[PDB]
Amino acid sequence: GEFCVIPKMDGQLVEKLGQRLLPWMDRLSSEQLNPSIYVGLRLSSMQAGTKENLYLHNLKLHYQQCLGCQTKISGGSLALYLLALRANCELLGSRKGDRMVSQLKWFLEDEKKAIGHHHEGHPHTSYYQYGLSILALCVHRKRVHDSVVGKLLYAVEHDYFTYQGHLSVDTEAMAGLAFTCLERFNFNSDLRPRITTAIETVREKILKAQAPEGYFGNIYSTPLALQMLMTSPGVGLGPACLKARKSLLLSLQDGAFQNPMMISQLLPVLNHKTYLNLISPDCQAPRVMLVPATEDPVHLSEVSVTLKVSSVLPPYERTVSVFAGASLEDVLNRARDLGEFTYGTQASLSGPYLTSVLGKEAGDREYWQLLRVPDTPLLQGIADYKPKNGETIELRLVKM
Ligand code: B12
Ligand SMILES: [Cl-]
Ligand SMILES: [Cl-]
Ligand SMILES: [Cl-]
Ligand SMILES: [Cl-]
Ligand code: NA
Repeated sequence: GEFCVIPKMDGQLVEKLGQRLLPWMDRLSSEQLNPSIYVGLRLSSMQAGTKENLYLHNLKLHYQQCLGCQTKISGGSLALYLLALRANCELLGSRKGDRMVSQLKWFLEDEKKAIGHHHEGHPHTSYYQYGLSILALCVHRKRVHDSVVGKLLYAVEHDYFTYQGHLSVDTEAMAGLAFTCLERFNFNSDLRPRITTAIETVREKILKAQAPEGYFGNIYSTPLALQMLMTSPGVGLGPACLKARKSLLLSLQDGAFQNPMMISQLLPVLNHKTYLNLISPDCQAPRVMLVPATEDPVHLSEVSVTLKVSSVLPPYERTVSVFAGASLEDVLNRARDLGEFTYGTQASLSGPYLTSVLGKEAGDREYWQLLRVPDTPLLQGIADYKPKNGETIELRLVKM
């Protein structure tokens, strides 16, 4: 009863999850490649055959060219690439110095300097990318200076991620995964007392974030939370993870996990694997070939949705009709079709990220928050959220 397991998952719901990723395997441009998709598939019970090798080949070309390149690569994006390499049993820099290892180490040094000596500053990216980058170096058997690790320990020790925009456990779980890797290598040994305590702290916070329905924080934090719990057994994990199983099953029946990044975080845990398996991974794992799904019928049913923006002058409010199952992005496009509404996005590994509305671009340390009136942050982005009839969705420019 001490191991976190997810037994008896519906086989078809899982198959459909993998089928949703399969067509993304053909989206090979620098503008759409996502190393997390490759990782998630390799750690899953499913495979895409030779499409995987072509995906990895294109990942290598993209991340090597952007050391030609069109968009700059964040530290955490490089870290996910390092995870993809481990998923193919490849190791960087075991015999010579490696540019990518150095680039990622310097990203962390830059973020450490941004945080500052009194933890009075903030990362230029996020503590999520900070922890992800420590983890990715660690699975390649690369250590970082104690001073880098100390900043993440301090944030866990002082409940730092609560202030930040998101209030769930994704960042804490990622930090725990990083710490778990450090512990297994006995890296940063002077910090070992802090590291081992922080692992317990993170596990305890995850368990306390469990809702009666069974998810940890929210349904989309639940994959990384489950990874952290799956790294090691403990009292109560069996029952806690069985509750999470029920939450995941119901969410899948309700249409959750259509987003590729989210699918890629869920697939490993459904196969009882985590990013810690990338220290010593099976590259001969048993995995069933995916086949394309058949398209669902077209619909003429409609939903009425009100779009509201109070962060601009004059404010904006318009009720539009879109087809049922249309996305929030479709609602924005309909509003733009009908009048002077405008919006802008930028690409991310999670899909389109909203960056400007009605001519107002988010500044540094600002973002456009998506809310269901009154004041309930959405759990999905514009391309994936499917508004319900009679809802009002607000776009609000907030401070990070
Ligand atoms: C950091 C972060 C943020 C930061 C990003 C800014 C920063 N300083 O980096 C802030 C707080 C601003 C943020 C905002 C949002 N986020 Co957020 N975020 C994360 C987090 C913790 C890590 C992402 C990351 O760095 N990944 C690694 C890097 C390498 O990947 P990347 O794609 O290059 O990272 C970028 C994108 O993640 C993007 N971004 C962040 N969140 C989201 C969400 C969506 C749907 C999209 C398209 C983009 C996006 O910002 C990152 C930096 O540029 C994840 C947790 C997770 N489990 O993945 C949640 C997560 C991705 N976010 C989520 C959500 C829902 C949102 C919001 C829609 C919340 C809201 N209601 O407004 C908004 C985005 C709205 C918009 N403007 O498009 C969900 C998405 C779930 C899903 N079904 O896809 C996650 C999984 C958290 C959760 N468990 O609920 N987020
Ligand atoms: Cl089973
Ligand atoms: Cl309309
Ligand atoms: Cl209008
Ligand atoms: Cl705009
Ligand atoms: Na218009």
